[PDB]
Amino acid sequence: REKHYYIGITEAVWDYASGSEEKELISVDTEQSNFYLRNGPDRIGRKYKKALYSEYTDGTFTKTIDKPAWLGLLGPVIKAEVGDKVSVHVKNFASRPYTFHAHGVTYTKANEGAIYPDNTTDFQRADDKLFPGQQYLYVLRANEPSPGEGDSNCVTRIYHSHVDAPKDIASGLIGPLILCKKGSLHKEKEENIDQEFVLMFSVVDENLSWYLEDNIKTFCSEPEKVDKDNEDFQESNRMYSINGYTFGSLPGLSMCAEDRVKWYLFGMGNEVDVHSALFHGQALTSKNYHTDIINLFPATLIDVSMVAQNPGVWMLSCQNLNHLKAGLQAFFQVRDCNKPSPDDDIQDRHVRHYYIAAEETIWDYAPSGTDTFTGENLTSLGSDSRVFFEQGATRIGGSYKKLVYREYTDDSFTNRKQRGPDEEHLGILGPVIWAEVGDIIRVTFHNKGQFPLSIQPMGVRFTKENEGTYYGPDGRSSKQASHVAPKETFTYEWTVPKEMGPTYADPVCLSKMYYSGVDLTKDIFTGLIGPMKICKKGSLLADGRQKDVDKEFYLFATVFDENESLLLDDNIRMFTTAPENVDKEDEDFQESNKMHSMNGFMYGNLPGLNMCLGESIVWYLFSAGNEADVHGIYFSGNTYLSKGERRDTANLFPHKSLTLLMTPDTEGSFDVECLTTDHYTGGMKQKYTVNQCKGQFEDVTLYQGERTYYIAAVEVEWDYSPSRDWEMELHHLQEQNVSNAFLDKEEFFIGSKYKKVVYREFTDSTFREQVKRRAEEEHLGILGPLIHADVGDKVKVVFKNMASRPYSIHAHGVKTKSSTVAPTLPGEVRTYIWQIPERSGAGTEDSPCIPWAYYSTVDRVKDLYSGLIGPLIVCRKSYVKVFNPKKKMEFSLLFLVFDENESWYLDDNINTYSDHPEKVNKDNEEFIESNKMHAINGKMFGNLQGLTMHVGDEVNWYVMAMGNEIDLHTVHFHGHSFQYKHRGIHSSDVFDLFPGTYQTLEMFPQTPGTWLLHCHVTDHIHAGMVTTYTVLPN
Ligand SMILES: *[C@@H]1O[C@H](CO)[C@@H](O)[C@H](O)[C@H]1NC(C)=O
Ligand SMILES: [Ca+2]
Ligand SMILES: [Cu+2]
Ligand SMILES: [Cu+2]
Ligand SMILES: [Cu+2]
Ligand SMILES: [Cu+2]
Ligand SMILES: [Cu+2]
Ligand SMILES: [Cu+2]
Ligand SMILES: [Cu+2]
Ligand SMILES: [Cu+2]
Ligand SMILES: [Cu+2]
Ligand code: NA
Ligand code: NA
Repeated sequence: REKHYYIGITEAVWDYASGSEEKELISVDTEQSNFYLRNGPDRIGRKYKKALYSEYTDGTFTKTIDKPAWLGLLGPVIKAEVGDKVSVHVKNFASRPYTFHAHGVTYTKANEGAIYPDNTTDFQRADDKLFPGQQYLYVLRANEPSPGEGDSNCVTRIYHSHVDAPKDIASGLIGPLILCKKGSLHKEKEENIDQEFVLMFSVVDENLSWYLEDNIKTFCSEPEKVDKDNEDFQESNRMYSINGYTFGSLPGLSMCAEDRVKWYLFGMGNEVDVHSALFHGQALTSKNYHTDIINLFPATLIDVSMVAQNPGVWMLSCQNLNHLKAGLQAFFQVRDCNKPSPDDDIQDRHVRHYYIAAEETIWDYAPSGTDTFTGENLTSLGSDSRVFFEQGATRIGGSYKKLVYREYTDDSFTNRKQRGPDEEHLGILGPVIWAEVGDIIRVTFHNKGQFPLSIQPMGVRFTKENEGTYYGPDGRSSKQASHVAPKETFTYEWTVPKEMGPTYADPVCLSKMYYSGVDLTKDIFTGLIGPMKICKKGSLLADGRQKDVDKEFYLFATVFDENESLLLDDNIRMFTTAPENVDKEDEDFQESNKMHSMNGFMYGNLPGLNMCLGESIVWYLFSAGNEADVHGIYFSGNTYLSKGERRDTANLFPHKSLTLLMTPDTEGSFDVECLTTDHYTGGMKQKYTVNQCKGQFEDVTLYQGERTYYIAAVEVEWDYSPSRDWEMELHHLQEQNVSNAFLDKEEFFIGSKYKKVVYREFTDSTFREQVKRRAEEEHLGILGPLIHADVGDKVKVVFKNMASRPYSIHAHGVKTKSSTVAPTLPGEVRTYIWQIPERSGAGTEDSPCIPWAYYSTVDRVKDLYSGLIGPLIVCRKSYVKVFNPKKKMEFSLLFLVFDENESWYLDDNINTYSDHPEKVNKDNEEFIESNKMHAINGKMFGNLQGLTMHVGDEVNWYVMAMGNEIDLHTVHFHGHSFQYKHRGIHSSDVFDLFPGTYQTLEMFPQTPGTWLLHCHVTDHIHAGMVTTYTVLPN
């Protein structure tokens, strides 16, 4: 079915906050909104000149088709069904060159609308740059896997300009393309769906817009003291918005109770774009799983479905606490249209009544005064721990006055419900609030602190009179529920209707949470946080434990920002010997109050994660905070299942929660730790213990095949950019000069070459011949050799350390005989034995082959960054049936900012490479930045080669991330979409990666060309995390 859209690009002034306040917002005052919104001498305000896409009736562009009010600054909605040919007539009426570039969809090289080194010429680069007054017809076909069999009828894709994509997007050229299964549309709207909304969550950065200078000229009434480097000024140009509406100003999100709604969501921007969308008071699903928070990163694409309930005005907010207080909030309205309630139904409903007080403790984040992993004193000189535990003149130390939720037996708040051995691990968390689907939950909350507080659940149903957070206008008079003053008591009633419970496909119990909502951005960090567990009807025993489960554990990961605590002033007075001298604004004082922790515990002090070999364990993980809260919680020694996928590292973000199923199969003391580099260093690491508890057999676990690999750690000179031709050509084509902070030696920087240590394969146990890398492995770059294994194998890794200090080799996923990994000393060879049982391979919904990172354990952080990293691929044991071949291609991609500041080889590289090493200050911020190498397989700006395939190939891409808080990587392939999970049931062209995320993506190349492959985060594209792959004709 052939379709036509006419879309025009025009400059026009956008108003980020048409609506004012008026509005009563979560955790925002006049000051905070003025910061971003108010015009001044040095400040632009809320109106910016932007370039926007608009829809026209005709190839003449003589009249507009009106955008829906809620679309805001997004371009008009394009819809396509599988098999449609879509012609997008685009004309540019702005003052600089621009394009139209589509994600969901198949285009030839002449129809891509993106400029980069691709060996194309003339008849083919006309799409890539549309000057002022130029016009182009973009021919798109909905011919990839499009939406998968496990995807919704309609899914979210995007389009945007791609001259310099990040700057063009920031300028305002972004819109939605909704891609649907044949033929789910009627009159351009999905059948049996009452409402379709599209929302972009973005920190729209007007410092990056092309129109920044134009906007300084127009709105700054004195264009003098404005240093554009000024941090406070840059920040005032960051508009924390949905569809370009800030501070509750998004209009037109209305619907009726019982409406079947689709929300098409995406994130856009840079590293600060860690979003956590909450639709307050509503019940959401995605891919037939219950969702409570929707996380969105740059170019994250997702769609969710909901049936609107509970007539009223409801908040849509980002729960990234930094974003929330910068105005990222909107309202939507659910009207009572007298549509019929499917009035249910439920028998033997129970009341779960809890008695909970907020009260003061002195919370010690590490009672032993040591890092339990190393035995070291936390305040020992030169240690990383000392930053946080040092106590003296302007330094609080390891113990803080906190406010904490605590369970009592009754309404007199006299006798604690004492915390069992099962609940010792809870630590700082309040008691678990649990319920089954159908139940009523009552919570009698008594405030014994000096600040007003509340209880706000995430993921149960409350009437407006029971809501824990205040905002409006939404027709509420009484503040009682949202403001429980210092000696008052309030009894909350919430309910648990089935839409708020697990779906068919979900686990038995969902992890959720509750917290104080009087001021969310301070209260949680004050300590007012606890777990909630919501379960299928009939699944719990009388005490709340799940039926076929031996133990249940709750892990809350966060950077506890004591600077944000309500009690920061009491603590300054109580704990510093010189409170008058404390400057709260000092960066180093701030850092010292950031306690990187798990349940309030740090550096191995978390007690009570103890269990027996073979027991059935459920882990409920969750987090809260801001963009610093990107967590990869790694359980060494065991894997878990979740939604039929096997992993050993769970990614968390603000307000995210997960349920993981584990049956531990080896005795010992293991690490549960955050892999995120800064967090591990900062103390976010703990022990869990698996004990025998009886006996009994000597030797019973799975080995059949044996494979042996000879691998060494070799010191090597590594070049992140051995050519600069790709980079320079990209820039010629964009018409931009621009310097490079990472590669330009300047006066005294290192450049692109660094001494690193890397894993390399050898032919036998003599280690006299390095394996010569084939053409199909050229792409590996810094990665170690592919280690392949089948379920049931034993893998012998014979490891030689040919480098200058101790290192090791260990894999995620894999089973070993003990919890300790032996170091290999320089010149020593050591055999490591990796068992590959069923639990180290695909879960029932994984593709047949799954990737696991292997890495060194001696110093997790510094060994990674020094260069030791590689892919272990584990495949399901080969079926007995197969008659003929197929022709399978494998590529492994590692998205990582190599921080050469943390390399063991930094001093050698200072002395070897800078023209004047005397001049080098390691604490200088510009030098630090020069050594952050933003790469794919340790190569930048198109130097990653060997990604070559043919039309009709079957390709597995094994994508991986590791690293720091900042290593959020959203992997986008131009020219093809991919699929994942068993049988390629899900489809996309952006895959979200974080430290410890590993995934098989299947691709079926069909359009020839040379295609861009890049992370979609602004900072990372600009810094070089980009290459191409080439699809040749059959
Ligand atoms: C750590 O070191 C200091 C000595 O500067 C000492 O006062 C402190 O008690 C030590 N603590 C532990 C738990 O070893
Ligand atoms: Ca082109
Ligand atoms: Cu894109
Ligand atoms: Cu956000
Ligand atoms: Cu929920
Ligand atoms: Cu973390
Ligand atoms: Cu940190
Ligand atoms: Cu990235
Ligand atoms: Cu693209
Ligand atoms: Cu791109
Ligand atoms: Cu960067
Ligand atoms: Na200015
Ligand atoms: Na502003």
